[PDB]
Amino acid sequence: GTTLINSSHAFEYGPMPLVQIKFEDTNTEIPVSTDAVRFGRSFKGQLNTVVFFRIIRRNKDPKIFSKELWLNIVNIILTLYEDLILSPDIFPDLQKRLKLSNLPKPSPEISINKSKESKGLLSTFASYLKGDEEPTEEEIKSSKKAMECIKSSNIAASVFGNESNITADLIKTLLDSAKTEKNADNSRYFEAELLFIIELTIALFLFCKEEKELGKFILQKVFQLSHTKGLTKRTVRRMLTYKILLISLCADQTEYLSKLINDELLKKGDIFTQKFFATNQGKEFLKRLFSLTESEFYRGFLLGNENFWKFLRKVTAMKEQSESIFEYLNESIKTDSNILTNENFMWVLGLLDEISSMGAVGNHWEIEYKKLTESGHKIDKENPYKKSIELSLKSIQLTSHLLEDNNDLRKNEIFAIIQALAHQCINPCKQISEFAVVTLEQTLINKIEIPTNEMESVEELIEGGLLPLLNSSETQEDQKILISSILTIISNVYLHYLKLGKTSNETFLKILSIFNKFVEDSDIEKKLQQLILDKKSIEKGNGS
Repeated sequence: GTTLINSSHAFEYGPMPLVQIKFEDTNTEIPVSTDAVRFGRSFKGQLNTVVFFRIIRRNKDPKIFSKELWLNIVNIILTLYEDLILSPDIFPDLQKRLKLSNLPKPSPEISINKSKESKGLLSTFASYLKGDEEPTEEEIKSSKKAMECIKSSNIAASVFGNESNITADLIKTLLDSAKTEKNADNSRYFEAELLFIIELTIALFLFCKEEKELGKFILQKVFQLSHTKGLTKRTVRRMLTYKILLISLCADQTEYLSKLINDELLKKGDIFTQKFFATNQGKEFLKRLFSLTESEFYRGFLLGNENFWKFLRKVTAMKEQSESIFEYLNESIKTDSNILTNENFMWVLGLLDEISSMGAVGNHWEIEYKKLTESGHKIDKENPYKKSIELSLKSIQLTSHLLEDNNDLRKNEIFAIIQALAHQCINPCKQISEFAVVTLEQTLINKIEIPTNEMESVEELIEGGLLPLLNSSETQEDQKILISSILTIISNVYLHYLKLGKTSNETFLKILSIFNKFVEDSDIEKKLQQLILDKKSIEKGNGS
């Protein structure tokens, strides 16, 4: 009897299509629809609605409800939604907890703006103007009364703001009432209603988290509704945020997360574009994913996936997000230090190398830097990529520290760390290169154990470190600085580890062989003679 929900049961079939008038006096919008006008001309319907929602509000029994009653409540709520009466923003707290903002309002049909609020009668006739059908001001009066009656009712608090009506039946019927077809009749509120239903059902699930089966069902429904076609981009974005939230709330849904990562994040494209991950919302999405890296259940899968790390490499190439990725990585390494599993090393080291390779923009600034310094002039705003340069330095420091706190390496990761430090040592940036050589020297002299069963021969250390780098010196003029740094590090490491006694003169023999490989140009030869004098000095010193 609420004259809003009905069933399929004059000479013109015209159902009076929906039109909206927004006026100009203040900011007040009035929808005019067939359901709206029928509600405006039915006092009995107004009484029925107010009493029905009062009864729903007071009813302190979840079990005494029926399935048909739940369906009727949902249908009334949805009908008020589609008539532009019920405010779509039902749960502002959930939107603020995430970083979404003001669910897409169900758009009206063909709309007419009424600048003047007054009566009609003999006016605006025989002088062009007009033309639209438009409400006859009685429909306008009725629609105003309809909005007033609905606001006098407290639908939002009556149904959801009860804390006892929110049981599995409500979420189930809300999901089952969703629409999966874009009919021409309901084209104006398809995506909006999808988002509204998803958000409201997720909020109601938040109110009752200790229902595992309901969680699985709601996740399945959300995924099925998301994989549909003909959805605008913003709908896909919001549903992505909702999907990651639901995955976080549940306990063991590894397959769904795999589907999310692979299908949505890696393959979509042109949707998860550059700007999407910098909109205050992509940051929330990424923070949710990284927090999901720390959980009782979603740990082992998120470690050994290689598609998670492929996506991490994709998002760490983005200029703005690099600092956030580095902060997450650094916190994970410092706090528990268990993110580095037995097989995770190459991926995380790749992420570190990517965040340390900002020497591109470093030398981009350095171009004009050297252009103005080679002249007798002055530059004040220095290192426009100062954030990027400091990030690269912190990444190299993170690698240096990463060579520690494990103590059970396989020497493959040792070679990898040394190679990564060298590869950054090739970098154009002067500060980056200097930090790389300094930290590589420090790590080599006081961070790798010499007489360990893992690696008990410094020859292999040198030959998996500097030797592989110098074997690829085919960069023409760029080889001179790289070789000078390589040999300088070699000499320093050789001296430092000789000063601590030790044995295996094959170390000396191999270093001599490397020097012979670079014996040309005689500058390396004089360096060899100098370190030979240093060798004699160390001989005397260790003797006495």
